[PDB]
Amino acid sequence: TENLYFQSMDLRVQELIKLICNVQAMEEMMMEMKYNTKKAPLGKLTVAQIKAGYQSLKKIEDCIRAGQHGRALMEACNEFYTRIPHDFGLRTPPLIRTQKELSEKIQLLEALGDIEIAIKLVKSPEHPLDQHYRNLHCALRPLDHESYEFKVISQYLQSTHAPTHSDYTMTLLDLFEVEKDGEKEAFREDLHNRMLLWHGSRMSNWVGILSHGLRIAHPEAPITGYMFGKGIYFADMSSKSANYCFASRLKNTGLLLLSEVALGQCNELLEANPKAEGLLQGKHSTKGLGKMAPSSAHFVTLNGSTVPLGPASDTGILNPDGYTLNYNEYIVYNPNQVRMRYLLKVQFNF
Ligand SMILES: C[C@]1(c2nc3cccc(C(N)=O)c3[nH]2)CCCN1
Repeated sequence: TENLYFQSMDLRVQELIKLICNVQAMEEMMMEMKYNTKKAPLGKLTVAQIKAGYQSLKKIEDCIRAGQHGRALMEACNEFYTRIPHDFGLRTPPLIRTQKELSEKIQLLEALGDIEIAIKLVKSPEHPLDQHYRNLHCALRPLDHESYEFKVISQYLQSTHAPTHSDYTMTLLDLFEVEKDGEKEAFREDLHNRMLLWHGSRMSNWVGILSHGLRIAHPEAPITGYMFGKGIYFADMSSKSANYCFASRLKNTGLLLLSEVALGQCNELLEANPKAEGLLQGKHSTKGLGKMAPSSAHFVTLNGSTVPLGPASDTGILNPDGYTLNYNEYIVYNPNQVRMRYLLKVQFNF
């Protein structure tokens, strides 16, 4: 009954904060991604250096697009590796020549960007954990495991776990309601087709996401890193987003975010187009159409947002040209179409 006297941060919030603010975990995560933390300590990384990294990736993009492989491309990849040091040990540093390889470097810089944010943020009479939490300017309130909200979100979590993501299952360890300063008032409440949708991210990135909100891509990032342009990406299948947690048997605790997304009218597309944003022409979002999705007969709503409970079934969508997405994804291009609402602490069972 100590809390009636002294009013502490709930233990579950303390443990969350300890988890996402762990700078050692960030160092290990970047070393796994082949970033050379010894040559370029994360503490000294600046926004300008990351920006310069993106500009080198753009030079690489120019080269890939022109089919170049000689001097221009070598010069570009060397420049990139000079600006964003990597550790390939004794192995030839690899060329960056495909969309997937470009995207991986982009995700490395996205992580570096959120790390730069976190290290600044975690720098009195106040306990370090109270200080970190305050500095997020984002309320996080644990929810009761016997609440209605917990039940619906566990159902959404399990029932939208996709059949082709069978290398793990997920256990919901804890649940927090998220109220980020400003989002309620900015949100596009007027738009129809408001859905509660998934976003996953690496564990290094949550200090940045909670303190700044979900953001569109850096303006200097190569556009070809982004399947449907520089928007904020969401899934209706929990495991499509959870894959982007990059959890593993070694590090099997990750987080998953649910947000209210004001989709309005969707421009529906069957295959990648990085210039998708320019195709909106008055519509409000992009939907990449998948072969399998939850169907409306099973939907429920939670506080005005449609919750697309599974199981997934065939959508009857095939592309007669080539590749079709396995599952849907949704893209909005203004943060005011996003209101963060829940954060799940997830145990991944490999
Ligand atoms: C490749 C990329 C990405 N695509 C997604 C599609 C559905 C969900 C997510 C998510 N993170 O939950 C996605 N993330 C592009 C933007 C950042 N990473």
